[PDB]
Amino acid sequence: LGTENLYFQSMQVAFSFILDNIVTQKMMAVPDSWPFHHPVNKKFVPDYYKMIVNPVDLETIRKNISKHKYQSRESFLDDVNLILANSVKYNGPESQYTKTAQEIVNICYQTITEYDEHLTQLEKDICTAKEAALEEAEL
Ligand SMILES: CCOC(=O)Nc1cc(-c2ccc(C)c(NS(C)(=O)=O)c2)nn2c(C)nnc12
Repeated sequence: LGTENLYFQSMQVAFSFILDNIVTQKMMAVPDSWPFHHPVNKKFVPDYYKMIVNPVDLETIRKNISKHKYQSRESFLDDVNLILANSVKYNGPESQYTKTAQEIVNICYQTITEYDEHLTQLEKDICTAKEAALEEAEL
């Protein structure tokens, strides 16, 4: 009956959905983030792709997510971290581009963090319950 696939596919779907929501609801809502919503346009930044080796932006990350490219937390956080890392490399730490990439990276970390609080707590509750029941038939 392919339970095992269905369970994994199902986990994929919920994950992508979560990632898609952090991107559009979080990272794209940072004020002054417009420039991070799309790939850096050569016509307005002709040096960009001479200095930047692995470029990324929030729209390309949405596309990846829509195609289930990110199968772990770390794979996703690798592309997110490039947002800040490419801004420091191209602009340095003093720039508004760097201040804004920082806000964007920040809220993705805060959001994934608070999520995991919630999971690891639900999980501990599940284990209490499981202990409790086993403790009751013994009595
Ligand atoms: C100060 C000297 O440094 C830089 O030029 N910095 C950067 C400049 C721009 C940038 C400019 C102009 C426009 C119109 C856009 N929008 S688009 C259509 O290219 O997506 C983006 N992005 N950017 C990003 C990301 N990271 N750094 C920069």
